[PDB]
Amino acid sequence: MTFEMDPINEPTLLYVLFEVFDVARVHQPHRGVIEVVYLRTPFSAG
Amino acid sequence: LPSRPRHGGIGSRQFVEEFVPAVYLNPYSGPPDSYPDQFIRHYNVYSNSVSGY
Amino acid sequence: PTHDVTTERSQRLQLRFVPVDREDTQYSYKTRFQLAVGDNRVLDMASTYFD
Amino acid sequence: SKEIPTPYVWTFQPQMGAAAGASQDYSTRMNWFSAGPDMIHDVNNIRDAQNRI
Amino acid sequence: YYNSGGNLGVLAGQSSQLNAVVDLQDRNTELSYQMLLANTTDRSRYFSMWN
Amino acid sequence: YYNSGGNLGVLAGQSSQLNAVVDLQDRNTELSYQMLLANTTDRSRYFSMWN
Amino acid sequence: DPRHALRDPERKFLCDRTLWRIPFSSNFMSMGSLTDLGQNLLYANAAHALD
Amino acid sequence: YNYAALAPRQGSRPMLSQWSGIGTHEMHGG
Amino acid sequence: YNYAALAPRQSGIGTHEMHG
Amino acid sequence: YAALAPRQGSRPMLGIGTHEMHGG
Amino acid sequence: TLGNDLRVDGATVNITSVNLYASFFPMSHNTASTLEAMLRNDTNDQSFNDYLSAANMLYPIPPNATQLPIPSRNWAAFRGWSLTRLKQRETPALGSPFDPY
Amino acid sequence: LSAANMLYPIPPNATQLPIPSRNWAAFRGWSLTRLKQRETPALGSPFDPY
Repeated sequence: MTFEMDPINEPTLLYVLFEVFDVARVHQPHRGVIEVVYLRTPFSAG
Repeated sequence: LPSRPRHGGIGSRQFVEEFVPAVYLNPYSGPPDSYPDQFIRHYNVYSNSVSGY
Repeated sequence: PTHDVTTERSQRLQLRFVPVDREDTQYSYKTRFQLAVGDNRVLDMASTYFD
Repeated sequence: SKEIPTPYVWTFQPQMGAAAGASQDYSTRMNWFSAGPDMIHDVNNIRDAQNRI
Repeated sequence: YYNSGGNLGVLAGQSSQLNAVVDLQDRNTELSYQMLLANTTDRSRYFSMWN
Repeated sequence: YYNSGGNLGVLAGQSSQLNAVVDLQDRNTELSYQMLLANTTDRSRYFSMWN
Repeated sequence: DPRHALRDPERKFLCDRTLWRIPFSSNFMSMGSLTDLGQNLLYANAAHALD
Repeated sequence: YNYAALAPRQGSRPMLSQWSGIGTHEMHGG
Repeated sequence: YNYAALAPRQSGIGTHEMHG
Repeated sequence: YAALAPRQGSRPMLGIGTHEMHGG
Repeated sequence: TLGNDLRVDGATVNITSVNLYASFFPMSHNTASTLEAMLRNDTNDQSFNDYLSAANMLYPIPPNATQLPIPSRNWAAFRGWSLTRLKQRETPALGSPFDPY
Repeated sequence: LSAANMLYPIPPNATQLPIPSRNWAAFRGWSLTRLKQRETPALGSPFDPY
């Protein structure tokens, strides 16, 4: 991506957020054990 | 022989023989009274309800 | 053995892979590589140490 | 999944000689988020075979 | 401390000490909550239970 | 970073997008490698590459 | 000494790199990866609460 | 039971909600 | 292919290392 | 008695006398 | 209102106590146990999605001109971009517990 | 070392009691040792401020 913008003297930083599917699934099988699964499909996490 | 044939609880051997893991195909579908109870740890069959503290 | 053991087709033993990109917070240094496993050769990951 | 569910492994209470509730087998389960459909089919077939057994 | 480094909160149960909270430093939960409030509630009305 | 949640390795196919490495904070691969070396090799000899 | 001063012996041991091991085997011995228990019905088909 | 014992009874018929009302989807980056 | 690669002329497979 | 032996897997895995006597 | 730093101005904050409060809906014990049993099943797991579901990347900008980001990957189930410009002085470094600068 | 590493904190006296119910299939045994809290770092977080 090539960004062209009006110049300003102060040092700035671009804020690009790539829209993804950040979803979590929570499973509670037996009285105090909690297992949670995470999934970020475009930008994988693990 | 004992006078009466020891009616009561179940030993470990018979428990593992008989209470095999259950496969619940369609889970919790239907009226509340049709649910499989005794899956809840604290639940008595007599006077069906959950025993609290 | 004198056949079907080595290639003699001009392929390298060691390979230096430079990261495609790197990001470094002041707690962690993350490097991303893409290693291309030839077309016919195979390697075991007991090699491929980070330098 | 309703078609192929995880079995409800029972819990033994060795004072009353009876089962104390049941919960899904959340201990013997295999992760497959790292596997594509080729191995997903194998894992599903294994779970179905385990349910049949 | 949201999406921070060493300062990570945990909701792990006593069973296996396995934390149910993961942060990636690439996620902005503060901005997500701000957007969620701005989209669900009329944020032009001030509330005092939270700022 | 072996068993951390935030910073971790993502070795996988370039187009696969599904990671082939999972770490769940209960595995101790550092102690695993330590014991593996201690059992497979004699540890009274110093090997300069990997300390 | 001929002019000694009694006695009061006290013994102790000192393990410096050892993990105490209690294998889940009926006779405490290692006859394979899977043990005598673990693959038993009582410990594989029924849930147990360890304390 | 019918789960109608858990809902307010507007006369006789329960004030049940929609069958598909369960579930939500609210997600946009902007 | 010809019965795999030749061996240097004049359990094989698998590992079971565990315990810790 | 092959079932008594520890099993390498599907097939169980399998030196019955001693010879140790010497004056030096 | 002013962009002054409060560390130099000497503000500081002292915390006396932190307490956690929770509200429990007083629903009948039988119904609550039934709901707990139903929700403990693997087919009734709860699902949540971050509202700003995105990977936030901040690329520094020298005070002129243009810039060019990002290497390779699989872009499956991508949902879009949202660009914006931020001043570096205002933006902190959330990757650390403390930002000395 | 194939195992699930659990670290249970110990106040500087006495005893302790771990672990809830589970299935325990294909279990292999227990290995136990004592470590000092000052020396054991935090596992999940990428950093340990403490």
